Amino acid sequence: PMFIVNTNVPRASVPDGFLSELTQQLAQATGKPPQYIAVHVVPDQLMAFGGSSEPCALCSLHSIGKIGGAQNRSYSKLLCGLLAERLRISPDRVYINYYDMNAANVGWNNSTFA
Amino acid sequence: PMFIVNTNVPRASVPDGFLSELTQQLAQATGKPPQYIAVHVVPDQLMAFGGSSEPCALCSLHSIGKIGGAQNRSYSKLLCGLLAERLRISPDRVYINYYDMNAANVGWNNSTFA
Amino acid sequence: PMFIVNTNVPRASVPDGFLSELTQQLAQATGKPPQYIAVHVVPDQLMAFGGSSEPCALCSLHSIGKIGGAQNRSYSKLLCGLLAERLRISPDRVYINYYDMNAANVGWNNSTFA
Ligand SMILES: Oc1ccc(-n2cc(-c3ccc4ccccc4n3)nn2)cc1
Repeated sequence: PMFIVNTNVPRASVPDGFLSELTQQLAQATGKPPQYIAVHVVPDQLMAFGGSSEPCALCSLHSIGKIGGAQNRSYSKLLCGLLAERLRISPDRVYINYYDMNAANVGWNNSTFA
Repeated sequence: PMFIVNTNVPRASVPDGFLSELTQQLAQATGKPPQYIAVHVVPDQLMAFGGSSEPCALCSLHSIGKIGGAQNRSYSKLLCGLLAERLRISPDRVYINYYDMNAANVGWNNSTFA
Repeated sequence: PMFIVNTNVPRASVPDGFLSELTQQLAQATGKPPQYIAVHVVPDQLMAFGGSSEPCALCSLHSIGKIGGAQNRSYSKLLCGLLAERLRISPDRVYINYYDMNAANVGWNNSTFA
């Protein structure tokens, strides 16, 4: 799986240990082993949410399965949670895009997962 | 909705109020309220369009509904217009990807839209 | 077509010509004239793959058609090769998402491809 965060929060306010935490928490929630999880944090970004430049987050989670209504509800509770706890962003200023990828449309190790 | 502009144009060339104007303009066009539109500009990027590194842009608009043939056509006139006027980028060096999101696949405020 | 790669490899590890080379190789592979190919490389990124900060990369390829099982396998082999040969990234630390875009959902030059 693949989680990307884009946030107007400056790099300094991102803790050490944050990528490891995202990695272990997403592994636990998706059931995918940590070895297959990728995280990408993008601080210091030039973004607004609803006209205002208070702290915010634009994110995405791509996964081959383990995507759907109840799972996405759960994932968003877990992620908004970490973004609030660790980056002090308020959940109503977070948007997450969820992608259920087909194995044929994901490339890895010179080939695809199909 | 979620709007991102990646561009090779440098930061100093992005006018102040560009985010505001995008927020306000995407609101009118989509019919979505300004307060839920989130915008994101990424300037000073290493990119090429057509082999060339003359000014160019790659955008994306994610949205639950309001994504369709005529709407997208309307949005592209609107967003190219703005990119040309304010960033001095030629429209024929702009790609916009439109994504119509299912509500269950968009997280916000500890849950999803579904 | 549109190729984006984000990597925690430094700006200086990216050799000159890389964008041009991607543009050309993607023109051949996609069967599209380079006039329509856009590439975008994002070095220095804060990211992790399998919870490790060794070199890695997260890419995507967006195209109106030209996306499918046998083709994606061929893209991956081509693109993982360029990312190994030019950025010293191990192919088992590259993920590439492929997206088959509908003409109507891609904007360019004040309009859509529809
Ligand atoms: O990445 C995404 C995808 C979709 C959206 N999205 C938000 C909304 C939304 C939010 C609030 C609204 C309030 C009134 C009417 C429509 C509204 N639509 N629609 N699409 C946001 C981020």
